[PDB]
Amino acid sequence: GTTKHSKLLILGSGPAGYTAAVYAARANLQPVLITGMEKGGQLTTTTEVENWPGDPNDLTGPLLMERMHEHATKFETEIIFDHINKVDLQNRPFRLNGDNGEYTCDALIIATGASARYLGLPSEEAFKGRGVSACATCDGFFYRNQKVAVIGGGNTAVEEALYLSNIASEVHLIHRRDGFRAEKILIKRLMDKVENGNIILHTNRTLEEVTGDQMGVTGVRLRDTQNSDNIESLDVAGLFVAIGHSPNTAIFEGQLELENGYIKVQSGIHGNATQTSIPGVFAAGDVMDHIYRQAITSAGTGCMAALDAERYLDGL
Amino acid sequence: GTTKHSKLLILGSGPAGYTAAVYAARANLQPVLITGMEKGGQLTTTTEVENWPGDPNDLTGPLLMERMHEHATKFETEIIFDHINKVDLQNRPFRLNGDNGEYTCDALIIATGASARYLGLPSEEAFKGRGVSACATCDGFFYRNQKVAVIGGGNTAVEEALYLSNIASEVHLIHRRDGFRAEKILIKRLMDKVENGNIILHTNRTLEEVTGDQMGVTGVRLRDTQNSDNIESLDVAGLFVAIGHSPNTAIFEGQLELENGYIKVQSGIHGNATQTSIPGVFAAGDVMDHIYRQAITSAGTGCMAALDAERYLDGL
Ligand SMILES: Cc1cc2nc3c(=O)[nH]c(=O)nc-3n(C[C@H](O)[C@H](O)[C@H](O)COP(=O)(O)OP(=O)(O)OC[C@H]3O[C@@H](n4cnc5c(N)ncnc54)[C@H](O)[C@@H]3O)c2cc1C
Ligand SMILES: Cc1cc2nc3c(=O)[nH]c(=O)nc-3n(C[C@H](O)[C@H](O)[C@H](O)COP(=O)(O)OP(=O)(O)OC[C@H]3O[C@@H](n4cnc5c(N)ncnc54)[C@H](O)[C@@H]3O)c2cc1C
Repeated sequence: GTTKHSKLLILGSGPAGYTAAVYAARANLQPVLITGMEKGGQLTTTTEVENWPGDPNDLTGPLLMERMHEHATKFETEIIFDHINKVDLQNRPFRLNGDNGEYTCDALIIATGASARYLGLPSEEAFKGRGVSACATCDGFFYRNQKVAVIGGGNTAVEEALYLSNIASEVHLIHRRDGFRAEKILIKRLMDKVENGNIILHTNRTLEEVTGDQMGVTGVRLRDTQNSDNIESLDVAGLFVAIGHSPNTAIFEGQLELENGYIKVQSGIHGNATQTSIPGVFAAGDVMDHIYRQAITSAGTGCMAALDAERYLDGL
Repeated sequence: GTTKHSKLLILGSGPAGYTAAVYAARANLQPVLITGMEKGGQLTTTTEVENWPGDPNDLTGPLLMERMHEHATKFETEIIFDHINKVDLQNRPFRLNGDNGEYTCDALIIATGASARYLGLPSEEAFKGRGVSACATCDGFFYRNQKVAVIGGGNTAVEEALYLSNIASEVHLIHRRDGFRAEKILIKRLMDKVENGNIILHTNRTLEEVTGDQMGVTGVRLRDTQNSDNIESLDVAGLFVAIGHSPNTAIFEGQLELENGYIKVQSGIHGNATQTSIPGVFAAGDVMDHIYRQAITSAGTGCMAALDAERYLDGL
């Protein structure tokens, strides 16, 4: 059973992980990065990306990540194809257990992500990348002035609808319940846009199927009500599934301070912003950000973690 | 005298400004961006950039910014060539005074930057981009295993030397004073690396000239001591000028909360992180970051500001 030790170990091969790698590599820290199951993170599950600063045209999640990876390898970053299933961050050096073996480190950067949960329907699965999306901020502008649907029943859903109501010509919010479980402000604003605006509520409804053509989503089928099989079809260009995300932090339960599954970082404006509750352990990307959730913000925090780790490893 | 009004106004055409523009543009906020004197920010004053995530090869500050600008224009961002010389953020809408006219806005994003101050020497000026640099994190790896010099006498200088001492084969810290005015920890660590390490102190010295060849810096000339013209030449591959930066915040004095010239933002992990002391005014990039100072971090905060402004303008 192998036990490998590196000064700096990075977890995750998405934007956050790779950027942390290039900054640590160009800092001469000889970083080791564990890719995780999904090599490339969430971006590999997407098509066109037109909000990455500097790439106005022809970019895709896969292409961006391929470039990220190449950049990381150019600086001799040691890429290990594994996935951590257990850790002990209460002892030095830190110990992480994977499938290919165990790893130890003096400084750790967690960039494991927080992927979105979907409905699990076959039709929905068929339209992913071609109409079905999980991030309004990412694909919303594609549906500028077109009818759009958002399905969910909490803050995440209402937030998506609110953000889409200034971009789409219409926003159809769908939920199985009669009401939405979101914070009072969002509910008031949502109702303002409903009472006299861009939003059309579809409560007590279940998404039976996502329909469309060779180009993308063209409709969505809803049913249910109350003791009646009342069905209604909606013409829609896009479906934003907003039922929630799953921060990859199970392995960290009882080890780090978490907030709704997210790793809590020091944040602030005085340095050591990616620091977790444990001196020497840092977090970047989605796993520690539930507000912006962008590749650029993820790469920014990835950069910060590498620099924080550097200063930490240098006793500063 | 013209008074133009836009829902959202962005100040600065560096990474932070442009990224904020693409995120606001793709948010359908129809942003107006005032470029400032230096169109493109600090990156235009540089050559090779190999720490921008996704661009392992052939990138330059100018090329990155040209791409940033094109991305911003692709989404119909209104670019105005001006520079703000006065503002009033205590009234709504906000009022900013330029040279081409006055501007008003419902939400403002400040991404004015914080450029580095140099020594002002003719030789130094001659070697900028070819040996003389102002950011270790940016150009340090270029001098991996080579002799390097850093000139300054405070935290910024010592920090640069410390960061370079794990990358360069030698680090020559130069200052006109006998000691360094930095925080105790940095001084202890600096002395550890001096007593038994990578750093060679050159106190009570003045940089008389930066010398080099068609490829770059090859040396640096020092003089002074104490009542004696004692001169000493040093073979060095790079000179990092670390005497300080100048946050472009004069116009904001008495208007916003500042910290050593930097605009204080709310920060945190619960959203509205780029918010300044004034509801509706946001800051991104160098002007609000004196720790990382990277294009990627600047673009990240630029992204956040646009999203914070969006949520603000939407009454959330
Ligand atoms: C539909 C959709 C489209 C998108 N397109 C865009 C877009 O246009 N623009 C944009 O800015 N963003 C886009 N995103 C990406 C998104 O913004 C993410 O927030 C971003 O990828 C997060 O980066 P990350 O590095 O933090 O995490 P992730 O990309 O999620 O990567 C996490 C990495 O860590 C690994 N990992 C997980 N658990 C472990 C473990 N235990 N051990 C080791 N490794 C582990 C994973 O395998 C993976 O490599 C899109 C997202 C969605 C939902
Ligand atoms: C020697 C050197 C080399 C560099 N190369 C790299 C590199 O390889 N990698 C990297 O990550 N970073 C590099 N940088 C850039 C640096 O990291 C900066 O921190 C980055 O450019 C900051 O982005 P910004 O958008 O906040 O500000 P800036 O780029 O400084 O831009 C500020 C903008 O706002 C404008 N402005 C200022 N005042 C006003 C006003 N009153 N009204 C209107 N507009 C105004 C300016 O004209 C300018 O357009 C380098 C820096 C230096 C010192």
